[PDB]
Amino acid sequence: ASRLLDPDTLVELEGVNGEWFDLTNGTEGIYLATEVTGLLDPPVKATYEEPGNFPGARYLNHRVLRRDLVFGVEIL
Amino acid sequence: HYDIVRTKEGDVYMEVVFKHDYEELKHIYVWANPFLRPEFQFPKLWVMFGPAKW
Repeated sequence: ASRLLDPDTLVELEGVNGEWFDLTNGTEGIYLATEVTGLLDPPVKATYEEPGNFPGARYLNHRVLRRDLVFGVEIL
Repeated sequence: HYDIVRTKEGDVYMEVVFKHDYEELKHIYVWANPFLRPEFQFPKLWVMFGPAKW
């Protein structure tokens, strides 16, 4: 089959004063740039312990960390 | 005693601390007269002469 991949994805920011930015269409002259880390799953720390002098390790706990999100905006 | 410790990096463990059986001799007192009431202790010192082991 033949197909253009043009996703429906809309990205908007609402600021601390209630002003808005469309980062997809750029009607405020601002666009999200080609580098994003920290969308999708948040970071997790998983903790394990040694079972004494025996094979492997045992699961203790896991914790979701803060989401550190790194991106750029292109400003015309 | 025993400690249950949770560290800031997430390790949880138990530590148990023991004293050797020698510690009994620190919780035993040599009475001036073992055979009498503590209300009446004569002679005033326990004193014994002999070979050190005995």
